[PDB]
Amino acid sequence: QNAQALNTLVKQLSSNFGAISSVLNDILSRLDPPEAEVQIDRLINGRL
Amino acid sequence: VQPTESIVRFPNITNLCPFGEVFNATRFASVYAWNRKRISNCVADYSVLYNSASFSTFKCYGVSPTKLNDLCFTNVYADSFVIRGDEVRQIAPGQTGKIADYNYKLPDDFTGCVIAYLYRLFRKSNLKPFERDIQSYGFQQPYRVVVLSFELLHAPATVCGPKKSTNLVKNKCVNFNFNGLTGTGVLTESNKKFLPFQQFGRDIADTTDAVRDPQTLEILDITPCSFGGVSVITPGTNTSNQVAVL
Amino acid sequence: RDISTEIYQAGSTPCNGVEGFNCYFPLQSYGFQPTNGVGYQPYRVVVLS
Amino acid sequence: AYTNSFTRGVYYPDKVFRSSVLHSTQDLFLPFFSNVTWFHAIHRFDNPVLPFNDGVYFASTEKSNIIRGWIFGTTLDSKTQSLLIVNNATNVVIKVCEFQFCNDPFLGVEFRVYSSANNCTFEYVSFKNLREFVFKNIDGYFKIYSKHTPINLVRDLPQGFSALEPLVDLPIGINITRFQTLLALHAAYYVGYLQPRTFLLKYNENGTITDAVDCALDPLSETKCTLKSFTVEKGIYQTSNFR
Ligand SMILES: *[C@@H]1O[C@H](CO)[C@@H](O[C@@H]2O[C@H](CO)[C@@H](O)[C@H](O)[C@H]2NC(C)=O)[C@H](O)[C@H]1NC(C)=O
Ligand SMILES: *[C@@H]1O[C@H](CO)[C@@H](O)[C@H](O)[C@H]1NC(C)=O
Ligand SMILES: *[C@@H]1O[C@H](CO)[C@@H](O)[C@H](O)[C@H]1NC(C)=O
Ligand SMILES: *[C@@H]1O[C@H](CO)[C@@H](O)[C@H](O)[C@H]1NC(C)=O
Ligand SMILES: *[C@@H]1O[C@H](CO)[C@@H](O)[C@H](O)[C@H]1NC(C)=O
Ligand SMILES: *[C@@H]1O[C@H](CO)[C@@H](O)[C@H](O)[C@H]1NC(C)=O
Ligand SMILES: *[C@@H]1O[C@H](CO)[C@@H](O)[C@H](O)[C@H]1NC(C)=O
Repeated sequence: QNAQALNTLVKQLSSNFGAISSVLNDILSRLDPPEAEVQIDRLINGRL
Repeated sequence: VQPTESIVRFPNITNLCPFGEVFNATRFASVYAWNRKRISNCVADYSVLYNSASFSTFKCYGVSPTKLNDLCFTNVYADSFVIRGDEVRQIAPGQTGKIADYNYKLPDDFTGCVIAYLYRLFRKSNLKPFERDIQSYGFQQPYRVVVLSFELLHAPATVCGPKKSTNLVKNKCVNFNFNGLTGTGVLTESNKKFLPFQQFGRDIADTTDAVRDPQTLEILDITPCSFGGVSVITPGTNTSNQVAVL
Repeated sequence: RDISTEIYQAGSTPCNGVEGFNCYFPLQSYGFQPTNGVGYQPYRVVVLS
Repeated sequence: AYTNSFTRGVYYPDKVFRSSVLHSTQDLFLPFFSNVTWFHAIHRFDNPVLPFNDGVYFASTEKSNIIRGWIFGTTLDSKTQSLLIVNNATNVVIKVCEFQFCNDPFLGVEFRVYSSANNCTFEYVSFKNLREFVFKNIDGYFKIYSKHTPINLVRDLPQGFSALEPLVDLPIGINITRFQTLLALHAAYYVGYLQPRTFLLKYNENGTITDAVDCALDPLSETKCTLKSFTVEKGIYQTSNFR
């Protein structure tokens, strides 16, 4: 059970939660701040 | 542990597109019979043309010569024709006159760089952008001008500017960006064996584990830099002020 | 707010205070005329912070 | 005129090395045990233009190398650029051109495949045996996989497992709807179609795909996919869904 829970928590990092990308660097490079900060906010909420 | 040095490595920027076929050739066609040159399947290195000496003008429209090395486009056209010095302004978005409305009309929304001969004096309709609908002018000065029209479509793009696939590149103990791979960690020579078409390795957690050197096709293990919490050991302050950390 | 008129250099060859290849004077004079289009007409803009 | 696929149609879906693991992926693959139409193009000739859909599986067995290539395009007319793959005895001919094909293309061994061309964009030059290929065009990229292995049965595809390896990821950007095989004449092959299905892939210590499981064949396969294992113990399990 402990290993299953840890694996689920680790695998949750790859989701998009509705954002453009699951990598912060791609969001930073592909967009300007006034929307990159919104996408990062979405990702932050999901991981919290 | 913070990264020490960032030796980010990318292979040689090869091959080189034949810019010299137009920018550096010996023959330029007439303005009313201009030749459009199609550029594809090559690395468009604009530094050589931007830094080339003996250029009368170097005019960019919506682009930057230092930036064009980092733009990838599907199709790029190299318009080459002979024009005189006084009418060199006719190759411009929205400019009017004999040459633009009769010989070579540049789009009012043109994007690219213009770097620098028969007069048509009678027309029935103004020429469209990049239109060639075919009075003799005697050169008793001529200016060889090349127009770089950058067109991007939904097709895959073939002319960017940077290295393509297969060149020389190195690796060190770095922070450790190579090619499309990023992130910090220490690199160690690996005994793993990749298939010839395999470039990455991944753990059960879908995390990057090993990477193959693009030049000398060897595989390196990726071990991340150390980290951990810090704790402070102390008796009561009413006994001493000494501490020990772990 | 920067108030300077140094000849900009886009190349590696120093300008030495003159325009030329890769050398530009940063400022361009506004061509304000009564014959200009609406989008090129001068506009008095006030910013309050 | 019908043979069944068995365990054919597995290709490496990426270029990542994974060792001694089990991985689940969702991509276009040839369905298991879905029967494959066996064509005899010429024996009375039928060498028609077949739709491409979302991808096409292809395989054949020949020693004289009668099939020399394939033709791809939307209208198969010079009005729009089309792709032409020709395999010479010396090299490979790949074209992307506004190409005016004929009503019966063939490699006269004359060139009556076409009559003219208007534009040209891309040009590239580089027993009892079965050569197996997978063709797909996604996001304007033409992708081809290959694998060669001997056989002992002619009329039907022998059973077995061996994954196909990536060959070319060509960035052209052509609209595609139909295709037709190109042959040299002075004819036995197969046509399979790809569907979006989920599969389990087994990797050995060398990173070689050695087994697979289709997740929609039967309830046992569903249980195997759910449990992420090739072995299922006694009990009851839930692949729950509804109709
Ligand atoms: C898969 O990995 C195994 C590792 O044990 C390979 O077995 C050895 O392979 C090497 C060459 O790669 C041979 O020199 C050894 O003799 C093999 N071991 C034994 C006990 O014979 C195996 O060859 C690998 N298979 C593939 C297809 O790469
Ligand atoms: C290629 O890279 C090597 C680095 O070893 C360098 O010496 C050489 O000048 C480079 N050549 C080109 C054309 O980039
Ligand atoms: C390109 O320019 C160089 C001078 O740097 C010259 O030697 C060469 O002949 C030119 N190439 C062509 C094709 O004109
Ligand atoms: C420490 O000792 C002093 C007197 O010796 C006392 O006033 C203080 O409250 C003590 N504090 C603690 C944390 O024990
Ligand atoms: C399998 O065979 C049936 C008839 O036996 C046919 O209707 C079906 O289309 C075949 N499946 C294919 C060709 O994928
Ligand atoms: C290619 O097609 C274009 C139309 O998009 C046409 O203008 C051009 O002349 C063609 N190239 C030829 C015929 O060589
Ligand atoms: C052509 O391809 C594009 C995208 O690849 C698609 O949107 C369009 O519907 C296609 N048109 C035809 C006629 O196939």
